[PDB]
Amino acid sequence: IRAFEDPYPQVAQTLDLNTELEEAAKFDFDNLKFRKAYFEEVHGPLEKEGVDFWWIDWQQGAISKSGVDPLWLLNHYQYQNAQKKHKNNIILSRYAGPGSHRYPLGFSGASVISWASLDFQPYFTSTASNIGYTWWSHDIGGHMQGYKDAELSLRWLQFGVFSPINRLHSSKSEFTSKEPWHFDAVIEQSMIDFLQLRHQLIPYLYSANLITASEGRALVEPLYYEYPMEEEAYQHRNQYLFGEQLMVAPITEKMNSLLQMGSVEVWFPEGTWYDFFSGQPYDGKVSLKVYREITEMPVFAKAG
Amino acid sequence: SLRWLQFGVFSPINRLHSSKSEFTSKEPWHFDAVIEQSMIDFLQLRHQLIPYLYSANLITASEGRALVEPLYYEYPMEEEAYQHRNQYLFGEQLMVAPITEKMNSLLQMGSVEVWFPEGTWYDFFSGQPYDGKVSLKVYREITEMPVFAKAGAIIPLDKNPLKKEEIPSEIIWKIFPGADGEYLLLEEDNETKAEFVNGIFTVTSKKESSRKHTIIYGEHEIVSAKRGEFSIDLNGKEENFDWNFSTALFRRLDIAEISYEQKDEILQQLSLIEEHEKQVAFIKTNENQELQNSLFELLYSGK
Amino acid sequence: NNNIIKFDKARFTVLTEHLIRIEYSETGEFEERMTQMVQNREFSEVNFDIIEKEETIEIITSTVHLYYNGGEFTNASLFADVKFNFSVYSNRWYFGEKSDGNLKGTTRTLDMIDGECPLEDGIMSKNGFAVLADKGKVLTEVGDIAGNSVSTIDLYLFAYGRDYRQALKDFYQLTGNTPKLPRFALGNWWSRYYDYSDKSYLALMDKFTDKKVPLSVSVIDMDWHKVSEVPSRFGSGWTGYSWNKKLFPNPENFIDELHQRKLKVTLNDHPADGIRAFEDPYPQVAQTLDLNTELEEAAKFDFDNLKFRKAYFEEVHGPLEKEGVDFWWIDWQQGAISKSGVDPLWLLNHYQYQNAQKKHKNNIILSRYAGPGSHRYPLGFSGASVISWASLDFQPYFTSTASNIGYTWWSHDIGGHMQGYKDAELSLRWLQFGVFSPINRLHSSKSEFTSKEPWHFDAVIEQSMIDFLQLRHQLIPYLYSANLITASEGRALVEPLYYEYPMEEEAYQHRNQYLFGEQLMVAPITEKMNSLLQMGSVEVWFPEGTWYDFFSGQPYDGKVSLKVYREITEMPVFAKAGAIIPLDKNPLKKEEIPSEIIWKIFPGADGEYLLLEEDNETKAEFVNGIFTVTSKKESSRKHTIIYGEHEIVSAKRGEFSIDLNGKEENFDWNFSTALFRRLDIAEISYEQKDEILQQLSLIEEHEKQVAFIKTNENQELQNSLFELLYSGK
Ligand SMILES: OC[C@H]1O[C@H](O[C@@H]2[C@@H](O)[C@@H](O)O[C@H](CO)[C@H]2O)[C@H](O)[C@@H](O)[C@@H]1O
Ligand SMILES: OC[C@H]1O[C@H](O[C@@H]2[C@@H](O)[C@@H](O)O[C@H](CO)[C@H]2O)[C@H](O)[C@@H](O)[C@@H]1O
Repeated sequence: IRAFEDPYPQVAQTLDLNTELEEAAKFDFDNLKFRKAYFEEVHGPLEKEGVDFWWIDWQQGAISKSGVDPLWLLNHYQYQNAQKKHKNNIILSRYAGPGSHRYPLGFSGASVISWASLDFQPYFTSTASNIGYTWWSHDIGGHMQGYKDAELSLRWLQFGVFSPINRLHSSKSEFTSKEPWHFDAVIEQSMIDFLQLRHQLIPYLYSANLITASEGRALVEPLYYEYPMEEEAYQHRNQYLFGEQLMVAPITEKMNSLLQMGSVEVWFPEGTWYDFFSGQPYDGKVSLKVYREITEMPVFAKAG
Repeated sequence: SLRWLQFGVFSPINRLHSSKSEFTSKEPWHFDAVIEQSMIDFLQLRHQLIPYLYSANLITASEGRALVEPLYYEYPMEEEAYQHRNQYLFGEQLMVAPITEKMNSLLQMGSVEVWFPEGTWYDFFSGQPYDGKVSLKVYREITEMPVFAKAGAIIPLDKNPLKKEEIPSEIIWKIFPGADGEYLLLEEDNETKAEFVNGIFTVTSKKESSRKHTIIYGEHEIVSAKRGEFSIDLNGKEENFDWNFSTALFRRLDIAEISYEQKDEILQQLSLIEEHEKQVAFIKTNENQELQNSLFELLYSGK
Repeated sequence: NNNIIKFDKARFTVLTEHLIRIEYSETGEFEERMTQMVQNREFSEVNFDIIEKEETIEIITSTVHLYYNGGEFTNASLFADVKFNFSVYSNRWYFGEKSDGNLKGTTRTLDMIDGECPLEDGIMSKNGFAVLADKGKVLTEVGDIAGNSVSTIDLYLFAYGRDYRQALKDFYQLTGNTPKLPRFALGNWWSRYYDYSDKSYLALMDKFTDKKVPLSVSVIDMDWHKVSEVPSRFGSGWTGYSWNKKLFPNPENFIDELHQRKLKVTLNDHPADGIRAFEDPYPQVAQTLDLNTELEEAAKFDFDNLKFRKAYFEEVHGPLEKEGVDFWWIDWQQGAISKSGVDPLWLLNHYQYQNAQKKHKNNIILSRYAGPGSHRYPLGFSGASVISWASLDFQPYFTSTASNIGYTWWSHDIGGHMQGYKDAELSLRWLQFGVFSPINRLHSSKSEFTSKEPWHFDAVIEQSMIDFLQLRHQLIPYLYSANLITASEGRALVEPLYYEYPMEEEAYQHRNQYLFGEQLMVAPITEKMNSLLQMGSVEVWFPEGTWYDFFSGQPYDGKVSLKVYREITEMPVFAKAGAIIPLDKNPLKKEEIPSEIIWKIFPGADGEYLLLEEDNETKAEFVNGIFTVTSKKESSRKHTIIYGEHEIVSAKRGEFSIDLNGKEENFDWNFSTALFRRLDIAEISYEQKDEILQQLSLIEEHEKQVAFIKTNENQELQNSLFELLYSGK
């Protein structure tokens, strides 16, 4: 909190700063008086204007005199402080090491906008369950740099809708808005359909959320949680269970223009499986390349 | 399919036809929503052009002038009139340069090298201007076709192309500002002269009728559904189309499948650099050679 | 001591508003002695503010907040925020951590480097701060190594923002200014790793004369001494201090012959095997150092040892200096190991440079870079670069970036040293760069195939190399004046563009582009020509203003980034409107200072040039079209004036003024002539040549000429034709 800030006079009084030398209240989350002034006199007036929760966007390193990562101090203390004004409140912040699942939500940050980034992200998300960090929020469509491809944006939103959190976000570019009507009529309508589907899924998501909290079961599981002895459960990195009733195989590669369809190799466990959208059936157990138009996503449900 | 229909609409006859395949129907709704809507728009445009076509037809029959002329009929001594095989005059008021090559996916636009004869030319759809004489690569999205009109062009259009009626009950007179012009609309049982002289637009006919005339002067509808012969002074009215460099630049950068850093730098630099010659020098450094030509078309129109 | 603050075990010295010394001492004693790096901590008093509490201290200057929270220096206890917004969150220094932004400095050598190598940091940062750690030994008042500093951490925080020239000036105040070079150092040097005889060396020097190539320096490489004649029991012949008597039967006579030709003479010295029992000076060194001669005990190289250094200077170098050796080429490649912990290369450069001043005023060495402050011992010797386009393409960037750690007299092997591959165009481009570099020393490997003699090459390459070699001597007045400005004002001859244009992004995007003195901007071509154009090219950033090609007068309107094309015989060098460049009219003439100066004036603006010389200062002023020349002292010097294209005044003596408002401002350079020449040399279709010449002649409107070239299927030909249209606009 530097001397030009609206809260500076109050913080300066609380922390006995030299206002005529414009002494800054430097960031110091090791310091109880700094933390109290930050929550009460910096955040407090903004919460009184109606701010519901904090997006902690920390990128300035792991250094403190205590040896505790400032990101851990922020997530631990801000998450606790957030519970004062709202029941079951959240933060939005980067991962701060094992146990930092206690401070949801995860914020993965400034991914490069590319097919390669999207192709990593389902694997990244399900693998995080292996250290109990089950509420990653990715920038849906990618954050910055990279390149334009409306199909990439649409595939990324498909994944997002079947991810822990569906937060559309972008860079300072005039050219990277995630608004559906940025794109052509086909892309726009498909994005609107998937965005509506996210809200249709809130009952299922909220029920899974209460199961994470009470039973320690992740919403997104790698295949090997359910099928630990099946070699194929270790060979489909981007394939996952989504709650207990759905199995997702996002398409994360640009379509084959000769087919006008993208594809992904799906492992179907034993049993009869149905495409969640079309009812197309599949007899497990089998590994089978599946093809979808850019407007359609491979999501499957078992008989029953 | 869409590029072929664009050409067809600006050809002597617009007959959709196909093979015995289950897969080759020319129905617009065979295709996706973007292609369908564009095909419907071009199919409606064909019927808007029937007055112009029927008048040209009577000129073929009576005067021996083709509807579709190679450039060298009008410009026999211009070498460039022999170097643009697919470019043609369509009646006396329009010049067509169909795009007949698959789009460049990095630009999301197709292109054609256009020869612009001497004079000031306007895109018939957008009003984008071009100073002739020049040979210039022009870029269009798959939904847009290069069709051009000179300053002073007057093109009649059927206002009600869906309406079943032997002759139009309403004509739109589309006028391109910047020069005098004239158009004679020959019909089954009439002749109607539209004259544009020192900014005065006059419509007269051999026989009287209940036909309602609409006037569009550049961008703006000036007269709606006026009956009978009349004259209106357009010297007072806005000559300029809305088409502007900045809007067109943003749209081309926005659709392009290129790096966002390149989009940001081009938009910033072309906004900041004031001198036209230095804007051209900036785009001359671009590593994408086709993007250079696309940006050069916008700078040439905005010069 | 107002500018000195102690807190806990630390000491802070506010040297300038933008420079703070930071020390730690366990013993509570802090270091006042000079170090290998630091020669002077006397700076004028400055104002700053302190916030001192029980547990913390904050020092506040116009540009930085320095914080210390007590205890040992860590990334948490010692850190600084700059008062700039050049970045969003790279504005904080943490002790012991790296931040983004450093514009780099230099490195020891280009030995064995093909193209790029990593550089050390310099004191310049785009984000406005840099830390220079002093890890060196303390010196005595006379400059011997005294041992370890009592300041066990000793740092300099630079917070100059993008005032790079002031950062460098204050670095020279802290570490000592660069000394003046002698004028001879700025001419052409001849060198080759080749077993010349006295006879064949003098024959080559006389061939240079016959060929109209001026030289200032005759280097004799290691085959001057015994090599194959060294018995293998002693190790190799690499180190030597004994003339090969077959090649040099009378060394003093041979050096007298080079001196009669007005050449300065240096010998290669490989010091690392010291003075072994076969050497001519060994009996004297053995006596001085009490060596066991019957066991042939070697005087091993030991620059930590005062008696070794004295025997080296007095009894090894001394007899060779008496034969006429003018200065030493120290060629050290055998590592950084000594019992003192001081790099032997630093000991050599420090002590040899000092020793060189005994027999010659403003004498030099030639040696590799020995770390920050080693600018005090010019000249830099970059060494054994690989002969390649990649090496040449690195070298302008390398040279201008070195100014960021104050090391402004790099001498590169012009044309590259060794290995690599033959390409006469590479050799010619490398010489073009060399002529516009700090030092122009031709040198090569032991290959029979790598001589840099111009007449090694074909008649076209030979004539161009001769022309550039003559141009180097024409530029000696300009170089010598810039040299005196380095020594007195701390301004580098070669500056990166961002010294003059710190806020222009394009000044950071033209790595090989540089200012050369204050009147010229150089963009060397460092890529093989496009055979379809028969021209090489480089993207040039033209700052605001009107610029002229220094050779052709081709004009360019800044600000613009523009690809420029030149034949292999021509180099992109530019001067602003109002530039005044002195040239020696008689570059082949042997004379201590020019008897005649050409004043080359670029029309279109006011200008000024100060020619600093050994015993004079001469001011050329161009103000409202009036050109005036005045000097402190009078002389018989004859002044020639060239105003744009035309010689206005020939060989006029004394001070004078001439009005040039009446005279032709325009160069002859014209679009049509240049277009014809580019089309004529191009290896393209004659139908294309015909069409381009016809269309560009017929089309009147500039915008439509550009539209015509925009349709060309040859993308590089478009850019070449666009350069001509831009200049002709
Ligand atoms: O708050 C603005 C954004 O800040 C962070 O991302 C920055 C990014 O958008 C761009 O400006 O680059 C910098 C340097 O890499 C990033 O720090 C957050 O990650 C982002 O979510 C914000 O929108
Ligand atoms: O004194 C002879 C040369 O020695 C050094 O370069 C050597 C080089 O020419 C070749 O022989 O390879 C060795 C091993 O890499 C180098 O040490 C100097 O760098 C050079 O300037 C001399 O001419």
